[PDB]
Amino acid sequence: TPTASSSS
Amino acid sequence: HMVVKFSYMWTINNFSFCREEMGEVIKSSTFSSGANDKLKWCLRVNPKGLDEESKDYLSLYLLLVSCPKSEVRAKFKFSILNAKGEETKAMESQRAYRFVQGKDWGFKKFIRRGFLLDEANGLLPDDKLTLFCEVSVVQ
Repeated sequence: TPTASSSS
Repeated sequence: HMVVKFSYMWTINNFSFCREEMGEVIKSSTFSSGANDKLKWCLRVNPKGLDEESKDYLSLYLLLVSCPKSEVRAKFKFSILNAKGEETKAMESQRAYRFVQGKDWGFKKFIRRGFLLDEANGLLPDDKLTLFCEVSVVQ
């Protein structure tokens, strides 16, 4: 399962 | 808490012609809820990933382009519309994330290029990538 992240 | 829920369908034409290298970005047009909340959003995709570790993937994010107050909390879901017009390969936030102006949240490894780019898998009808994004802003 994938987790959300931020490009910064 | 209740939400304001809205969506945007982003069609990227001639997807096989994209020349973006690793780290290069395509941004969508801005969109909003239509609820006059003064929030403006867009999507961004990196066809060859954010960085070396993700260069085998499309990286897909929701960006808060402008907002009046200090912070917005929002859930989000991204899916691909396939050749049969159905949602597939969706990824969704498991909770609301905290956005400020200029901040994005999304999935660095949204879909593997070697899968997406093989037309037989039905995700690039007419050489178009169609992404469907649903946003739920916590009130």
